[PDB]
Amino acid sequence: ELQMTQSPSSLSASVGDRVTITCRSSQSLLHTYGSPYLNWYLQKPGQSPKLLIYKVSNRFSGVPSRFSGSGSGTDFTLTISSLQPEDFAVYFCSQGTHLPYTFGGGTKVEIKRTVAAPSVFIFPPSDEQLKSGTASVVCLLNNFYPREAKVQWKVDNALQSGNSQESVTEQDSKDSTYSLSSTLTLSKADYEKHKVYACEVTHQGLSSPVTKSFNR
Amino acid sequence: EVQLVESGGGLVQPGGSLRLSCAASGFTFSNYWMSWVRQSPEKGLEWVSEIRLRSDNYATHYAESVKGRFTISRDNSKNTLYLQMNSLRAEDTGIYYCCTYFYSFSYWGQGTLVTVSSASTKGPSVFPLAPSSGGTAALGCLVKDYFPEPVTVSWNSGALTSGVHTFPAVLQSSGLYSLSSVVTVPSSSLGTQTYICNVNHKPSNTKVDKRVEP
Ligand SMILES: [Mg+2]
Repeated sequence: ELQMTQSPSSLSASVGDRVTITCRSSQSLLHTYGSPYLNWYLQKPGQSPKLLIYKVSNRFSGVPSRFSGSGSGTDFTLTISSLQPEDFAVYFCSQGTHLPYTFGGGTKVEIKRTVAAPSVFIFPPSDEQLKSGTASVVCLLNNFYPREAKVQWKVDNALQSGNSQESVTEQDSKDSTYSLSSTLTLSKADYEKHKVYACEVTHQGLSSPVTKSFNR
Repeated sequence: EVQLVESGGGLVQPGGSLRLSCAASGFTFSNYWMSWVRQSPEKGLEWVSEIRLRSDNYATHYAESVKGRFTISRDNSKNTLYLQMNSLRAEDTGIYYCCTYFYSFSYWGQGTLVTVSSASTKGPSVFPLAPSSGGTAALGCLVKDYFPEPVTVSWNSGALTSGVHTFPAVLQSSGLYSLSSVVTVPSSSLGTQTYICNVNHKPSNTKVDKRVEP
């Protein structure tokens, strides 16, 4: 089969920057008939992929001029003249020349913006959850950039290792920030036996780690 | 407009069967090849199956890993595409898409989630993330212990959308999943505006409206 290879696997660029994505075909796509059938697709998070470019260089209906396609033989490229916050999406190159139809692995395009520090909220376990016999404590980081953040759970200042899970949104389509939810999971017996609970957040937007805590 | 409304996916045991459906409108369905494409985190986007026109005697083609287990077919008089799926394996798990095909996958349906697992379905517990008291305050809902994906969270019956963040679900040590949805609001309004999160878990037919209070 025609193996499709994309590069880079992800890129991060600021609004108005020019981004080029390279798609490599394992064997030369046929150009004898005319433009080879190479297609570019855009997938926004939690959304179905949409055709962006068809036949190497043709914009699908409604697709903006900034998106452009070029290439020949085994090498094809996707270029956006100016990056936009709406633009960030996984980008895929696919061949329709021969069966089975094959897709590249995608290139994740993220918008680079300024640093923004998160707002941190802590949330104690609900009484109804405690009746169930488990305690879940959640720490919310809101509207921050860059994505990289270190959340640490402390219970009576004891570092907690391996009893928490985190989750991150994709970049907001408009302001380009991330939010993070970390959940510390303890049994009800382990909750009642302690008093102080805290998440410590360390991030570029904070000149010093910001901790939010409660007692119960 | 082109509409490709899919249905028929969900939880199914290994070895089991599912029949996927795709109802088309807004274009002359019988004039176009149709195909199914699937998407899994581990293998990305994977073309599954294709069917051509009456004028091609309904020729079909299949990815090697589904040949003999999957059957694609079309009923032009019902403007519907089908995918019959037998002997499901865990590697068939993923999002399945319905596509018109015209040198490219030119329009895609919204996508139906197929989970190939022997676990049982489980509806969620919804708990408030209640605020305390500085201009903006955050309140939320914890959707916990459900299987399979997915759940949906809205706020105030879709009215409240400004500043809401529904987080991607996390698979816990237990086979169940946990999700968090949060909203940031003017802490002045916390006395003059009610806030309720609406949780829908279609796989278990669970709808929960939970008032979050300080
Ligand atoms: Mg970035």
